[PDB]
Amino acid sequence: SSDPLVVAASIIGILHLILWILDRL
Amino acid sequence: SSDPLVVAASIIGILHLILWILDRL
Amino acid sequence: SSDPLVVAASIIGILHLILWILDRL
Amino acid sequence: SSDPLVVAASIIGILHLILWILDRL
Ligand SMILES: N[C@]12C[C@H]3C[C@H](C[C@H](C3)C1)C2
Ligand SMILES: [Cl-]
Repeated sequence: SSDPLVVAASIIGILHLILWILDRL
Repeated sequence: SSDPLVVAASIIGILHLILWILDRL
Repeated sequence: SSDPLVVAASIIGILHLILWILDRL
Repeated sequence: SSDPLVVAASIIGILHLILWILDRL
C-alpha cells in the first residue's frame, strides 16, 4: 500500500510519459 | 504509508508534469 | 511494500528518464 | 515503507526534474 498522494503522483507520472510520447509521435 | 523520500518525489513528479504542460502550451 | 499501481508508475518513470536522455542527445 | 523499485524511481524522478530544469534554464 502507498500514500494517496503517492498514488495520485503515480497516475500523474503515467499520464506524463504518455503525453510526452504522443507529443513526439 | 510511504517513505518520506517517496512522498517528496511524488510532489516533485506532480510539479514536473505541471511544468511540462505549461511549457508546452 | 508499495501499491501495484505505484510499482507500475515506478517502472514507467525509470523508462521515462531513459527515453528523455536518449531524445536529448 | 516503500518497495526498493519505488525508492529507486523516486531518486530517478528527482534527478529527472533537476535535469529538466537545468536544460530549461
Ligand atoms: N515518478 C514517480 C516517482 C515516485 C515513484 C513513482 C510514483 C510517483 C512517486 C512518481 C514514480
Ligand atoms: Cl509506497
